[PDB]
Amino acid sequence: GPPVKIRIETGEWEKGWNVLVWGRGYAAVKNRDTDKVIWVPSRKVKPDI
Amino acid sequence: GPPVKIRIETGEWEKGWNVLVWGRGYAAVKNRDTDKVIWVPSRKVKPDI
Amino acid sequence: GPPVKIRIETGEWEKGWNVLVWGRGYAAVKNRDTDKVIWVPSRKVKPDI
Amino acid sequence: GPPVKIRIETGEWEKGWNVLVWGRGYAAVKNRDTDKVIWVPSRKVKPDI
Amino acid sequence: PLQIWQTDFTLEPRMAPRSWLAVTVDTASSAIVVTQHGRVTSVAVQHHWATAIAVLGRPKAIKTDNGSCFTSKSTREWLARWGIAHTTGIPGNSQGQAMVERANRLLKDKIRVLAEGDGFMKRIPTSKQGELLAKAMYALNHFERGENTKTPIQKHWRPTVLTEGPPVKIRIETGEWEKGWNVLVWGRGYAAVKNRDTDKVIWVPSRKVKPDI
Amino acid sequence: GPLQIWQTDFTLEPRMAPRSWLAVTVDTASSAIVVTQHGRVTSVAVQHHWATAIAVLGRPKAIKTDNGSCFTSKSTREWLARWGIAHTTGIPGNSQGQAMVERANRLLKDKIRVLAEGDGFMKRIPTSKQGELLAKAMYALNHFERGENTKTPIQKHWRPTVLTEGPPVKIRIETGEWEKGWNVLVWGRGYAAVKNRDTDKVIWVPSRKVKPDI
Amino acid sequence: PLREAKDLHTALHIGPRALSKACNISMQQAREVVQTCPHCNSAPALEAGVNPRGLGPLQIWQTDFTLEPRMAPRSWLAVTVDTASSAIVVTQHGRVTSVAVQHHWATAIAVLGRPKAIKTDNGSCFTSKSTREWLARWGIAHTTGIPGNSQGQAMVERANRLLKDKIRVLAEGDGFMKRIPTSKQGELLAKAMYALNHFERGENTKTPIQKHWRPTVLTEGPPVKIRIETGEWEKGWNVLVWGRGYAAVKNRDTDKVIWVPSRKVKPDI
Amino acid sequence: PLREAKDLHTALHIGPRALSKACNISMQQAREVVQTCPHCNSAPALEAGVNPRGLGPLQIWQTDFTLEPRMAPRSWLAVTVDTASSAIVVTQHGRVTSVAVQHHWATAIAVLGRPKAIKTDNGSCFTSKSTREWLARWGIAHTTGIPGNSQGQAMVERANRLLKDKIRVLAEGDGFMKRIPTSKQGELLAKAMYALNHFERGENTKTPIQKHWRPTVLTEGPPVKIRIETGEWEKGWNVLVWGRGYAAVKNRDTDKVIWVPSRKVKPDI
DNA sequence: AATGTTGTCTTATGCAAT
DNA sequence: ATTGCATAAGACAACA
DNA sequence: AATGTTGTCTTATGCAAT
DNA sequence: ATTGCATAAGACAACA
Ligand SMILES: CCN1C[C@H](C)n2c(c(O)c3c(=O)n(Cc4ccc(F)c(Cl)c4)nc(C(=O)NC)c32)C1=O
Ligand SMILES: CCN1C[C@H](C)n2c(c(O)c3c(=O)n(Cc4ccc(F)c(Cl)c4)nc(C(=O)NC)c32)C1=O
Ligand SMILES: [Zn+2]
Ligand SMILES: [Zn+2]
Repeated sequence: GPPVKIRIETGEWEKGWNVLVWGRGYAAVKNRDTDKVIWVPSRKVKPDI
Repeated sequence: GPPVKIRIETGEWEKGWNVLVWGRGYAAVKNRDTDKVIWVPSRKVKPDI
Repeated sequence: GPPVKIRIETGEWEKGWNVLVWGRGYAAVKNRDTDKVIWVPSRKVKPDI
Repeated sequence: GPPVKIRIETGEWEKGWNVLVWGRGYAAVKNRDTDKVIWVPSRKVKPDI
Repeated sequence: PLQIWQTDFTLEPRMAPRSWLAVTVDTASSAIVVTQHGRVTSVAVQHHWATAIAVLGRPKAIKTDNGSCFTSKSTREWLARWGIAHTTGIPGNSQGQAMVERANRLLKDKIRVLAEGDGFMKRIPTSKQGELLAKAMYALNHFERGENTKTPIQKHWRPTVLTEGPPVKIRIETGEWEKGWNVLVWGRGYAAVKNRDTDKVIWVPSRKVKPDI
Repeated sequence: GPLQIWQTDFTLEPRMAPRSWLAVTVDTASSAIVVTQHGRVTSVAVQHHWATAIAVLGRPKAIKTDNGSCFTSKSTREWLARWGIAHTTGIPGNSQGQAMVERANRLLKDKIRVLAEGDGFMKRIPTSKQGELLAKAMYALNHFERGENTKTPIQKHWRPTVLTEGPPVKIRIETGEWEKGWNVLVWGRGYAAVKNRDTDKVIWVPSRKVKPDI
Repeated sequence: PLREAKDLHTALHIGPRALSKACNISMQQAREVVQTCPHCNSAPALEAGVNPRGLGPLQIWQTDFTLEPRMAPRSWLAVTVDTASSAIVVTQHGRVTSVAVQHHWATAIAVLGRPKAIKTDNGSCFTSKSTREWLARWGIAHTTGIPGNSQGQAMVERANRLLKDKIRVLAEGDGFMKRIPTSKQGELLAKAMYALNHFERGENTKTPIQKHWRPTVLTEGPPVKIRIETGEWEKGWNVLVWGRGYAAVKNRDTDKVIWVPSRKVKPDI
Repeated sequence: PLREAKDLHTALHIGPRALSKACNISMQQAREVVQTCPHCNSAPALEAGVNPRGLGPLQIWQTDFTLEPRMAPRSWLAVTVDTASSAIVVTQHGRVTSVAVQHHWATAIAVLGRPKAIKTDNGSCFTSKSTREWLARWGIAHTTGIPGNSQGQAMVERANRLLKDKIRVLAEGDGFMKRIPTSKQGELLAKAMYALNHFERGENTKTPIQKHWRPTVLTEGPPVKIRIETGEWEKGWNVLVWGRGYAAVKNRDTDKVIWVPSRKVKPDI
């Protein structure tokens, strides 16, 4: 998975998640360290580098 | 991922990259050999054949 | 505020109105004798002399 | 002054207010009952009725 | 349709405490509406047709009996406000109430059927009354009764499925606006339009389109 | 011309414990004085000083100094080369590489005390007021006048004027000919106001109808 | 001379205009020296895939809950909207109990019919065992949006805001500033019902009710040009529906129907 | 037939389009029946006068504090901007105490000169007695925005965001992911200062530093068309400065300098 | 798991009349 | 042509 | 008491070459 | 005329 930054309720852009599947307007991302999948809308994620 | 030609600072359009990843102002492709995902801006890619 | 005349449903541009606070959607006029403040649309009004 | 409706930190829009001084981009507003003046940005007030 | 309606208040013990049941039925479609009532009141009278109007529309006339809450000034003023024609009748007349007979029979039949179907015999749980009422409503309105070739809904609404836009005249190169065309999609400044005969779709500027008749 | 040669040295100030080492950077063409202070005479602190001096004044063309341990050390050398500034050394005290450094040093040493007696500090100002004192001294030395001319170093350094006209632009005339002798005033959207350089007459003109002159 | 330009960007991270003006450099070299720095371009591409919708009536439904202060002590309301026809069904309850949703849907069925799928948020009683079992008994689908954004149900949320506006308008036009008497609750609700469903809204020439009972669907859309995901417009599809907001398109060979924003589609020729 | 339209709006609050379509009426009567209801239009006029700015250099200044984690253990920074020329000066401190505020200003004063006004938010130490008396001793004004909106000082906050972006770019472009060693703090700050002040930002052709030291001001502006509050565009004033965001216009007889939204002015003739 | 929406409002445009 | 109008196009908000 | 700002990015457009 | 380009116009975000 490629490296993206996702928002959280605080409003920052934390780094450390690979996206697994790409919906039309959704995505599921896996953390490097806590290696877990969470579903986030497409309009809430941006990559790094 | 369909094959795509990517761009380097050298001056050439090199092959061997399948876009897993498309965004509005970039793409992230991954090479068949190195199997490494890198975020490349959309300007630096074009279809492979 | 300067005196103005307001538009009435009857067809009278009655006098005795001076805008106090005027917005871009409507105004806040007050009478000279009763001295009561009402909000009337900006196309309900017309200045005096 | 004419009655206006002001937003607060919650985002609501409460009644019981009147404008004393109308600045170019500011306004001092005045409670209907408590009768206390505070200032407020002109973009945080909308009129009444 | 939406011409004449009937109504009546009927008892039933199984939905205590709100055992009072209100009915209203149309003529041309025989559509039903039912509302619970703790007690028959002229205010609860108001509550019924308001719900009935929303589901069906505004009829042209209503006929009923001389009920106590059917004849107070509140109902008369309300119906005058909505501009609907009241016409009272004998509490039990047939020349007036005529479809409410079948309405009450079918409604009681369906209510008994469902109340015994879901494992109840004498008292529906207070939280489960509206369930049974809505289920009976849907069953009696969206399903044909007896020989009926159409359910009440088809007669009442004529639920066809058209597939063509309204007739629209298009600006021809001579400047006139030839009718017989129907718009298909309203895009950005461009609306795809077809000819009713050639069946050809053409993109045309939004300034060059206006409806027919 | 301004901003051609700089000068630098250190100065121990016992009145300013414990950060008793002070660095001074002086322009030659304008005599603008920039100072920053560090406790220990190391590299990193003094390149911090040079970076601050560059930020406040700009990028010079050459820096002359002594043959101190750090002044010619590697770190400084490649730092300056990357910055692209010509280093220069000399006799540690020569009247050429340190022609104005000592004059600036004595001026500063007079000013720091003068202010210390101004606020009644004799032996050592507490660590709180050191930066404020340095800033006040810098303002007094730079923007004011201690010579007998009509140009402060700031007036010497930046060429401070108050312009009235925008850049000249060659306007296109309705016949399609470019035409210089016009200077824009206001870059409003769609329409830009341009004034005839001779008649002082302004006119509103479409954006694409004007192009910069020369 | 771009060697000093590269050094300047590496040690200073300067914008392309100032780089061009500070080293006698033109458009190109300024660009391809400014994009070399990874730190200068991180964010500016955030995808926006924005497309919930159904096609025909009684296919996709949405539902949420509303806290209406004037409706005390029965404040909670359940609102259901048909995505294809924008018709609205609401009911008044006191608890968020699953039984309330049971009743609200049952009445919604009685007025509009049986839909196919219902989309809703993961409410405390929406995914309850009894609710799911009863829904399966009725035999209709259920699909929860992403757990936490009350934004995938944007249709029912906007309908909620509109209903709140309309009901407040009616209430305070009837002379009730703070709350409505228990007597008038049903009359207000039904009047709002009739005002909303049976009268067209905004500018569309179609009433929501006769939109529902007399829907129009195109069996073969007109040719259009499509911003296919590759980034450039492509020729050879047909748009099924093109709403004010967003649109649906159909392939000419695969016959796939997808929901895409209206910006992605422009008319052919 | 407007009597039934009036009844329909009064008891139903219907939009003008539906009222026109449902009672065989047209534009006008539908309008002046829909605006009779006070409930059909409440909010839709929210005034927006958005105009802080100074005219010449060293006239108006702004200031705010910033919490920068990379600058630990001295994370707090004090940022000052000259509104006329958009020059920036930032100084590092460990506490938000008044003494730190004292230190920051004179350092900025020694670089830009002596201003006349310093707008700032009502910080716990900006309004401190020692700060006030020391400022009066220096002898320049002090104005505070409305107590609570960190938005009337929008220029210093925007420059704050820009400075934080630049310092982040410099820090993580050198190999310091989470924060900065104490040995790098000062040169990072100095490089950040040099980058913004002595180089162009965006598309303007005038460097901020030479804007400050070599400013241009028009002694007489060109004729413009002015949305005087009277409702429409009045003819007969001249604009002094017209920024991309917002502008200032001058009277021809009253000689009044006013900060006015840029949408309220357009060129004359 | 599974994606913003659109009524209301303001501004702009063009034609038809004057 | 100048004014007004009829229309279209664009913009804002808020909903646990 | 005392008011949003603007760098960055994106799309649209006219010219210049082809 | 077609394509491409150089520029201009407009949109977005975030600062305790
Ligand atoms: C009393 C000491 N104090 C502050 C209060 C705590 N505060 C202080 C700030 O610096 C900020 C600040 O920067 N922003 C960021 C911001 C938000 C919206 C905008 F439009 C813009 Cl221009 C800036 N917000 C707040 C705030 O309180 N609520 C949003 C704030 C501060 O120094
Ligand atoms: C877990 C049970 N649950 C909800 C969580 C608590 N929730 C529920 C809601 O109905 C809402 C809701 O309506 N809105 C309003 C809203 C805000 C922004 C938008 F874009 C749109 Cl469309 C709607 N927000 C929230 C919310 O969570 N945070 C703002 C919300 C709910 O039912
Ligand atoms: Zn960079
Ligand atoms: Zn109304």
